[PDB]
Amino acid sequence: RTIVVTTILESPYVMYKKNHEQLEGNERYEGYCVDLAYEIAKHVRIKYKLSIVGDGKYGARDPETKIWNGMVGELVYGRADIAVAPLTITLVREEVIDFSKPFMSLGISIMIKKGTPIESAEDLAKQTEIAYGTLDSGSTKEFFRRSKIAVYEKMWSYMKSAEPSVFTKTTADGVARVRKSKGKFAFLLESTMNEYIEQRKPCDTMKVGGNLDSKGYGVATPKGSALGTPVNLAVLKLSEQGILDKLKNKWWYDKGEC
Ligand SMILES: N[C@@H](CCC(=O)O)C(=O)O
Ligand SMILES: [Zn+2]
Repeated sequence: RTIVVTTILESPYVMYKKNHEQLEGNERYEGYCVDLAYEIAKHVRIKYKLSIVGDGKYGARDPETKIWNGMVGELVYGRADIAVAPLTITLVREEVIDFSKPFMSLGISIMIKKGTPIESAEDLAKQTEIAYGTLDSGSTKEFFRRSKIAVYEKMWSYMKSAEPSVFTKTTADGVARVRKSKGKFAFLLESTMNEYIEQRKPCDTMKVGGNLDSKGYGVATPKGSALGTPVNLAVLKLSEQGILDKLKNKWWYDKGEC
């Protein structure tokens, strides 16, 4: 009866509450997706348990083993019933799991340490003094790997062979690297994460230029799952009732600091 909700520790979607070590189950976490899961469960009328994905990855298929990892994998192999996280709706994922309509709209963006002489993707691509990377094994890395647009093809060419590696295991590592590189490192991440970090102390980063693409995050369920329909309708109702807007403001700006 209790459905398993796989998710990921990514701020401000899912974070450990101040005194998580003193708590258990769902009470250990807080964040946009923790609230979203609560609201969805309320409309779908289900009991659930949040589960942080073991490998801490979003989801990608190994070209060799063909095995899916991350949250996508938890769904594909039946270990999770639903995924409530900033999981990007992509073609390859849509082929193996189901997605609700978007609960958040975003695009790939550029994060720089304030003062960095960069204003666009073209600016990064035409130079090598400033290094740049992305989260490893996510939709952003795939974007550059698959792009047929000149400027992005140039960027992938650089990152693909960059040494040391410019692909971080977590968004947090990417941000830390930007903050510690004195402006010699820029990070490619989704606007949502970018906008959030920009509102947090030391307030030393900022999003520059427009987004590289336009897409969205969706709540995922195993392909053909009976929860897909109810979850989709729940997402649309939350959207139309302004709750998604309320949650975004709550976790991004109301708790602003810059
Ligand atoms: N939202 C992305 C992860 C973040 C990123 O790749 O920038 C995904 O679902 O893979
Ligand atoms: Zn702790």
